Amino acid sequence: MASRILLNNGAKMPILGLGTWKSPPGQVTEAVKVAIDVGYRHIDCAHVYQNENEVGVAIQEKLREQVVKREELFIVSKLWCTYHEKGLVKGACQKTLSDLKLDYLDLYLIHWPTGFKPGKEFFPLDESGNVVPSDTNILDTWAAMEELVDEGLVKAIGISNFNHLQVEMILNKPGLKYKPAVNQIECHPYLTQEKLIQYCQSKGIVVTAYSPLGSPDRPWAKPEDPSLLEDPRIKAIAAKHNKTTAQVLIRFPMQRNLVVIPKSVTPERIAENFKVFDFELSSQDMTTLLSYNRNWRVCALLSCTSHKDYPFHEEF
Ligand SMILES: NC(=O)c1ccc[n+]([C@@H]2O[C@H](COP(=O)([O-])OP(=O)(O)OC[C@H]3O[C@@H](n4cnc5c(N)ncnc54)[C@H](OP(=O)(O)O)[C@@H]3O)[C@@H](O)[C@H]2O)c1
Ligand SMILES: O=C(O)COc1cc(Cl)ccc1C(=O)NCc1ccc(I)cc1
Repeated sequence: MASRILLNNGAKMPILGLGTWKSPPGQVTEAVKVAIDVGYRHIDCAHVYQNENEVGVAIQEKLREQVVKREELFIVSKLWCTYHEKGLVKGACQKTLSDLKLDYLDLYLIHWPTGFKPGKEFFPLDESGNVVPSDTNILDTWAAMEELVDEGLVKAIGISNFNHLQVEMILNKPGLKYKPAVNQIECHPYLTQEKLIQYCQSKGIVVTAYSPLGSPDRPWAKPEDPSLLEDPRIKAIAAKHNKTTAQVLIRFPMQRNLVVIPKSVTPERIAENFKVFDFELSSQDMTTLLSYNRNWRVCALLSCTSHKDYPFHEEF
């Protein structure tokens, strides 16, 4: 299987990338350096992760060392919810570029479909704990994203955590100039996303699977939640293939024509997670993994559920 997938902007995107949410700032520079040394060419970033400066130090050092050329890297970041306004989008993108020490992003995503009140706080709340919305809509935010392409700041634009109706809304936007290249969504054997993936793929939108290992380090994990990495059924498939459970969990979305972005700051795991291009899951393995769906989400947040554009009320 090829290492890159063709996007609807004509560029190629590496199907395996390194995730950086929760990567501590004192560890992420080495994580990214190691990743690039062992073959990663795609890094998934976001302003809200609060570590773009440190990710950027690694990228810049590897470019300066001539380990890789800029054209060989595929750097992704995301517009946070408090920057959905027309007059804030460019500055948000530019802050990310400055922190990452780049002159362009390969892909810039609307991080969530919901706009929040601008200000210092990433999750502005009212006194009862509800997020404070902005009156921005996804269509006007999309137009602002299109301007970034036309100004040379980003090569591609896309969306993240958009449900099927929201993807459709973008595709049906009056005067749409650029289709979204990517929809980045949670996807793993407990949340298999067959409906949304089929819709996006049918429209030429590439899907990126986040939390492919079930995000065991998510800060709201409870001791009782289901655990992909410990699931004996998945362990059995891994054992049959002489691979680790994580390697199976990474190969799974690859064979569905998805991009996948496992996170690690452990050098041995960063390397392990990349060694997924030399084995194949059978069709029966794939269907078996799909069968584990339980509609379980890592990524959801009660405080945001009443926002008009909160994505997880719809079935898909
Ligand atoms: N667009 C969005 O809204 C959104 C939401 C969530 C995530 N994402 C992106 O997707 C990335 C991945 O998702 P995620 O960070 O939620 O979780 P994940 O990649 O599913 O899991 C990361 C966890 O798995 C551990 N791990 C990694 N490789 C392992 C291996 N080979 N064996 C055992 N454990 C392993 C990591 O530990 P160590 O790091 O300690 O090694 C870490 O605790 C994020 O970092 C972010 O870039 C985007
Ligand atoms: O959004 C991500 O990429 C990962 O999740 C996070 C990352 C940070 Cl750095 C802070 C908070 C979250 C989080 O709470 N995510 C769940 C979440 C769900 C719906 C909405 I609208 C907003 C957030």
